[PDB]
Amino acid sequence: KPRIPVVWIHGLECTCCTESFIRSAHPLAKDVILSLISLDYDDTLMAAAGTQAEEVFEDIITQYNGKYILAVEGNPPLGEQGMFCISSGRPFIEKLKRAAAGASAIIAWGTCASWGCVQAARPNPTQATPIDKVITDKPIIKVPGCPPIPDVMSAIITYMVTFDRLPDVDRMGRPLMFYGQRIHDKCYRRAHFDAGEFVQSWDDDAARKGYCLYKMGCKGPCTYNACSSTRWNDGVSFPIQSGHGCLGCAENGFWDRGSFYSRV
Amino acid sequence: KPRIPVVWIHGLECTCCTESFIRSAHPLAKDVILSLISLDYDDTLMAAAGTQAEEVFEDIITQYNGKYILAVEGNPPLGEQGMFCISSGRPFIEKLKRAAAGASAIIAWGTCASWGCVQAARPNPTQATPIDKVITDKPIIKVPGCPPIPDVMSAIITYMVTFDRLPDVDRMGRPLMFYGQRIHDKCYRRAHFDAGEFVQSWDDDAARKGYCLYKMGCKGPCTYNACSSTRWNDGVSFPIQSGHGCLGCAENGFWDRGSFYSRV
Amino acid sequence: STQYETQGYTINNAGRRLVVDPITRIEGHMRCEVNINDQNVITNAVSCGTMFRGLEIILQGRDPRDAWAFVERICGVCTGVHALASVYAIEDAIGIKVPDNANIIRNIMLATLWCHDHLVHFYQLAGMDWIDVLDALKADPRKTSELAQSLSSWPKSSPGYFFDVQNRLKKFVEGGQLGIFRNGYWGHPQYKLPPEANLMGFAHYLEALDFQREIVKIHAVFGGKNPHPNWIVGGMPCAINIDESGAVGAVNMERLNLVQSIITRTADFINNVMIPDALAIGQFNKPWSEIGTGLSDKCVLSYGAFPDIANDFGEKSLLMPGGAVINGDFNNVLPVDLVDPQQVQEFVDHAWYRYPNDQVGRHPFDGITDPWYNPGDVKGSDTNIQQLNEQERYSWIKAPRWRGNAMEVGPLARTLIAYHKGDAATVESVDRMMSALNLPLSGIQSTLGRILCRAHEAQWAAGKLQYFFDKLMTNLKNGNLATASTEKWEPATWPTECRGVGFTEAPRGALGHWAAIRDGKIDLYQCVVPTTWNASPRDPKGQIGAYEAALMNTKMAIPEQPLEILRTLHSFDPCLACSTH
Amino acid sequence: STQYETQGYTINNAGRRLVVDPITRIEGHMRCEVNINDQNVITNAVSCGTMFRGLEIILQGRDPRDAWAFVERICGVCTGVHALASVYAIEDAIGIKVPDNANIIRNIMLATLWCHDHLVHFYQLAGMDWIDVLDALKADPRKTSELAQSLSSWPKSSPGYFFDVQNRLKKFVEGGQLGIFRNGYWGHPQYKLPPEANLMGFAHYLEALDFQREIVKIHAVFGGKNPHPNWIVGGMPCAINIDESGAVGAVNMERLNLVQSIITRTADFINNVMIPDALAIGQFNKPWSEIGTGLSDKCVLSYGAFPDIANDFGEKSLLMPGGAVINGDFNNVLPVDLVDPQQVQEFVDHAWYRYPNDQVGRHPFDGITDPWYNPGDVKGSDTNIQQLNEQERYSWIKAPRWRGNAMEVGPLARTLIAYHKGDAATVESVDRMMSALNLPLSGIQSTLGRILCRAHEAQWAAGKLQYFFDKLMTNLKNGNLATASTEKWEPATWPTECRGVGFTEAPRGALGHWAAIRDGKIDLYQCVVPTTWNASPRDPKGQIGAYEAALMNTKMAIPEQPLEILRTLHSFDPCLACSTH
Ligand code: SF4
Ligand code: SF4
Ligand code: FCO
Ligand code: FCO
Ligand code: SF3
Ligand code: SF3
Ligand code: F3S
Ligand code: F3S
Ligand SMILES: [Cl-]
Ligand SMILES: [Cl-]
Ligand SMILES: [Li+]
Ligand SMILES: [Li+]
Ligand SMILES: [Mg+2]
Ligand SMILES: [Mg+2]
Ligand code: NI
Ligand code: NI
Repeated sequence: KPRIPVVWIHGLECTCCTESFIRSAHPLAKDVILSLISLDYDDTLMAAAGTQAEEVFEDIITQYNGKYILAVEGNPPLGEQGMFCISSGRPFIEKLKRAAAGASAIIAWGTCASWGCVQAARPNPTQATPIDKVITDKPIIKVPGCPPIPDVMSAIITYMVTFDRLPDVDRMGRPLMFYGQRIHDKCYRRAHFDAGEFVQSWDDDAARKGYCLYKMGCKGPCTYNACSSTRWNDGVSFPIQSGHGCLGCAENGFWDRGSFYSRV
Repeated sequence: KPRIPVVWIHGLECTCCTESFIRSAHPLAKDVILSLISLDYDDTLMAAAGTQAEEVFEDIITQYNGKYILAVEGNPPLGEQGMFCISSGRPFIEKLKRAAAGASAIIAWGTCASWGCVQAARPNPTQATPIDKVITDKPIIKVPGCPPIPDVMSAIITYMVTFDRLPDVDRMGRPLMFYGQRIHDKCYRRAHFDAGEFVQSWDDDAARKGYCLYKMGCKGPCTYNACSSTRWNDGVSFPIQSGHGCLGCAENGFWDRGSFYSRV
Repeated sequence: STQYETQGYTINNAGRRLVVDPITRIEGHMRCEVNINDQNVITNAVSCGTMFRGLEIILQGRDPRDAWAFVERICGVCTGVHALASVYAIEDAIGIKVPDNANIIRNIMLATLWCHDHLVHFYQLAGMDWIDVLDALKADPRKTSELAQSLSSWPKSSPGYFFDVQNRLKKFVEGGQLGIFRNGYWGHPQYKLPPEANLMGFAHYLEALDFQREIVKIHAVFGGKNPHPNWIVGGMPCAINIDESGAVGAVNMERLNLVQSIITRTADFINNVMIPDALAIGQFNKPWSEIGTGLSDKCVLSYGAFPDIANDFGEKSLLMPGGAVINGDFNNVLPVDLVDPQQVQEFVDHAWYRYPNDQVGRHPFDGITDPWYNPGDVKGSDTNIQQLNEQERYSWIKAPRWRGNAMEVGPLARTLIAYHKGDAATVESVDRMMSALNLPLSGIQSTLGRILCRAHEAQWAAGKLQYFFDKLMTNLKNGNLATASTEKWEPATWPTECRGVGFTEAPRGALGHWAAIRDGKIDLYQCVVPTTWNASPRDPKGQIGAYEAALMNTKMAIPEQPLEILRTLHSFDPCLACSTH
Repeated sequence: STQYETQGYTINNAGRRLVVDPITRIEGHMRCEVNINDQNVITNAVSCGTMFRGLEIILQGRDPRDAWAFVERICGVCTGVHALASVYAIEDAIGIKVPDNANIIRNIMLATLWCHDHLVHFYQLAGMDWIDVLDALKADPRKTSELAQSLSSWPKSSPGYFFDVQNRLKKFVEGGQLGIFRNGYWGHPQYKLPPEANLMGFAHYLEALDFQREIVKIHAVFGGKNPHPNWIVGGMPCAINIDESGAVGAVNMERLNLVQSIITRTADFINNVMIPDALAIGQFNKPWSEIGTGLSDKCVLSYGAFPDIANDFGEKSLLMPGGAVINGDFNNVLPVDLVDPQQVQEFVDHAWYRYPNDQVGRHPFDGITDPWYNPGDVKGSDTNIQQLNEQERYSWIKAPRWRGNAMEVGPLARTLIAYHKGDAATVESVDRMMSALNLPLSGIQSTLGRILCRAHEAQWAAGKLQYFFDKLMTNLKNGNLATASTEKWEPATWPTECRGVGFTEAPRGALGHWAAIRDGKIDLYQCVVPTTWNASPRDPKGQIGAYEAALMNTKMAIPEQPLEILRTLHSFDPCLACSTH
């Protein structure tokens, strides 16, 4: 049977969300691409460049108008008439708007597409702007995190393909399945938090016993994500398990909530 | 470069500790057997049977007297003159004592070798007895659990090979590295326990959100093991993560501490 | 010495007595003795279980909801199967019906076990009876690659790979530290593989030792851990949440994706490594299609397994057929009833137990587990068995019979029952397999046949994993998430007195747990386990069980080296902890 | 049109202009323009970074301890290297010395990234320039097996495997949904592999896509996650506990065991899949040993990396050598000083930035990032560029120079520096590689040489992973567990005004972060990143950067199909988010 067309575009970004996607353990990103979806445009991976890539973009959004999913990594800058991000000699935002207009739905991968992420941190030199403030007439599913968890990205994809529907979302457009609870409400160090058992300086005796990172600035109490349950890289670890507090990286404006080492 | 000789014997058992050992993800059990130890006797895996297996046993404990590690799975029954467990026509306890006499140290794998496990539960028909109540003049490392975590077993083996020393132990002979803390002091559902957020009956709304299993009889608060941190089967799950309370299976006498479904 | 006739055999304890104690490459503790005649042919065979723990005694007074956790520890090899039989037995006693997803997930747990257990048996337990590991050091790596590529699409076949495996084995043995290979039977004339086949099989032994760890990740997702996953009376505790807040705390789409990835890899390993290896053992060891028939052409038993209609244990529901054949009459597959007191009975006249009358067999609802270590004259002492006395009590294993008949259970038994019931997939698979070996159908009724059927079953179970997974996903797509029924969780809801049977097909054969509940506690818990059938001692009529029959009439090339005995016993996949419990 | 001479090139912008925008199979946003003469030879090349975010502006006023987390997000491909450069810079400014285990673990993080990044670049980014994916459908699976087995011991080589991969590709394209293969350059005359080598390479593309996810498990153990692991000023947050209570909460023996298992698997994949494929591309594409030389026979630069003596960044400590060569004089490897205002300087006369004097270069401690989008007299308009005007400002990339010289950085640059400094392992590796190709040493100074050196470096880094792991374990055996120095963690302990340099060799070349701290806050934070060097626009003397030079004098078979431009650009592994930050 034909696979669902997907167009994956890139604005201002670091490409962490593409890299996260290809880490997927189950299904492998290989199997997502060969068997689950038709990844019809993606600057990072496609053979064609230049005029050949422009022909792919135009052919897919025309032939599959109304029928493709648009994945967005990164975000558009409004500064300098949009020419902080140039694609085919024109502002990126024009490509975002053309791709959005034909899409059935939009996946905003990462904190960049969802909220703004690092380029939007003060003083936001480029006026980097999240997708939902530019595209106001399409369903947008926010999948935040810098980047999101690989097997969360692939589970959201498999949910959509298998169940033939968007995931149910919270009031911010995040999938309830992975963003319904806070890091701190599924954290294996919560016993230590409840007991007042805290790391006070790096590599102290508390640190060597896996005590709570709250006094080292952990933002798990105000951050919604699946890192403390699903974990990272085929379940191997997450920030807190390896001894660093949560930075808050799945939350809007997390770069500007103060030092990562200042307590909540 | 010779490998350290290991003799692995089996008393009354279910073979869950051998099975756990071969699950090891890192190092693979293959690489433990080929590169890290010389597994010179093991009834579950060895080519020789009968008189040929008796010759291997006698040859290894004689040639390597004072220099092999004895691994013990299962336990000796004192009932019926020891003939609830017969090996080469004689009580298993005789083989245990011969193997112990030549060993430099003993690893008591699992709750059976450490404490008694299921055959020692009331009314203990066979008078199944843990290794340390029979062998009283040798270092015994207890690695309890029914069975212990695969990658805990292999981590203890690699520790001993790499560091050329026994692990440091608690007052019960359990390695501090994996048995120093309780399941409940590293449980990812502790937030729910703190909040009074409990499963009250199987598959209720609380169960479907991963709430605490204390009211369903979880024995995590009185059990020392690594399940809530290292987890099981290459970090894939542990009892509580899959929705059942801890049975208490690493602790002495856990079968007889009341119904698994009665709260602590 | 004495001689008597039973089941077409002449049981003759004249001649040289051979003892094999311990039997290795099994689970748990077994002793075997034989007598051989002047042509080195076995004329007597004695099967002895050399352990006992007493789970039927320990279970008395327990809460029925806890029973599964205790009886799971009957065995860590067939881990989970006793938990399944237990929750089936308690649900049968109380009158509990579980939701479809719980039944589907239990079937996934059982099919996962069949795959894992059969794979490890083939390679780590039986394999070294057929593969001469030391002879692999003489193989040509290029000829090994050619052989492998002629048999399978499996990727891992390069000459360099086989040279690297061979070199690893060479370095391993060079210092004299042969480990599990010490004092083996290497060079015995019954090792018939060429060196290239030995190196291919050894490489696959190592690949299977690695890969088997992955299969049980399915048990970790639904059951928390393996060995010894968790279960509940009323379904499973692995609550499902796909699309709601808190799915991080439940079986969610990421957890199900992990299960799917393991299913695919499990099928690929079994279909492209173990299946071709099993067929190659058959090609190079055809005479073993005529050795170890035993009771497999006389009396075979299956209870059936894998109910596809939740809470329906009838013939239209069970995906793995049940039935009995006796007296070699495969044209009449008989129905089995585990409540009928005239069907399953256990004798103890030749076992270390007391009954008020040891000349009669007890149905398990009338079962008694009163241990009595009484070996009589064993040419040594009670603590020094030099020769078991098979005229009196000689085992910790009870003697189960079906309508008084001695039966074989396990993969070959199940294959023969499904074949003769006219199951289309089975008939076609068996006929194609025996055609490829250029052997008649009767060649399956043998030690080689037990191995071929076991491998075939691993393939069948890997297919059924996908079928069950797809059934679970269909329910989830239809919004059917339920995994537990709790209407009768509380003891106040139970009958004051009730009894039930839980049955299934474990990797080694027909399993039943019989439970009687009174006043909220276990009053009686009796287990009859597949190796109890196969490894059975004699009964009051002198009838021999499946192991003793299969060893009868067997030629030994070298009496002091029991390779033929090991081949046939290992072909049944003995689990002695299971047999004795 | 204009013509001028620079660095031995004739820069001539007469004649046909070709535009490639977007450049794909890179990180980030790049535009390339060229002019070609009547003979289809490039006479002008224009490198344009088409993105900017402004991390150097965003960092002002932040706490120096937070800076690593911000600058890590310069790039998710070379993830972690900017965090390493950052903690180095802040430690250099404040006067912090980390414990040995923290330095060893940082070296492991960097070597892990080299392995991962180089492997993905080879297959997923550059590979389809060399491998004709659709031509793999014409291969013979058995001839593919025979080819693979002639080149490698890698196990996965069976004819059935190559048939299965070929059938997966055949099914993929059968519905007309060619995905990432759509409208490619397939059948271009510069595709020279035979069908069997295309199918071998495509199978390996897929194996590498799968395998790369495992490598970064090392980052997850020590750094929590990949992409974008965590770090601290003072060391690493991954506290170690091997033998004490609470080791479950720390880097323990089980976590170290997982790292060791990934190291072995990573070396095996690189040595037996990536290395023989790189050599095979060399064997079938020898003419590309003479294409794309650019600056690689004139000016190359390495800062050096992997200090083996903790907190010692000198020549006796750095395992990957530093040095600069200019004027093609490889007999004179010059030392690099990142504080010397006369060495590293950035120019913006041809970039979208404001300086007080755009005719001079500014050392990064005097750096200015004042963005000014001013493309001037383009063909088209400022929001609809048809042709950049390379006579004025044409890029978001600043123009770094070393002592005024335009330099190439990256794997070829480092290989040349280490070779000409006499590093024994580099000399042996390079000599053996070029001997196997029957090519002169000069053949590495090319587009093919960039790819060969990158593969070399993945093997070098895999070996160093084991070395660093063993050093860490030696410390732990000696009871040396420390991972952080915290005596200068608190801002009150810092100098009121200080500055520092943090430098390393990222996968793509020489990286530096220059940081000034005043009154507890970042006063200045300037980054010069490897793709900033290589993708540089021109300077006031008209000197061209590494990409523009390497494209000069290139023949194109089909002007409308930029395969030769993509081959040379991809050989440098462009990261445009890095270049612009
Ligand atoms: S480490 Fe962070 S998320 Fe975990 S319990 Fe402490 S404050 Fe909460
Ligand atoms: S689930 Fe058990 S171990 Fe976890 S918090 Fe609740 S009671 Fe404690
Ligand atoms: N399979 C199995 Fe174990 C036995 N015999 C059970 O039941
Ligand atoms: N490698 C890499 Fe990224 C670039 N250029 C950095 O630093
Ligand atoms: Fe993930 S491209 Fe990387 S910066 Fe934070 S999400 Fe963006
Ligand atoms: Fe682990 S052999 Fe299995 S019963 Fe509990 S440990 Fe014993
Ligand atoms: S920093 Fe991000 S990756 Fe998870 S633990 Fe915190 S949301
Ligand atoms: S039952 Fe046992 S396996 Fe761990 S979670 Fe509890 S100690
Ligand atoms: Cl943000
Ligand atoms: Cl116990
Ligand atoms: Li029922
Ligand atoms: Li320093
Ligand atoms: Mg019984
Ligand atoms: Mg800069
Ligand atoms: Ni068993
Ligand atoms: Ni980069």
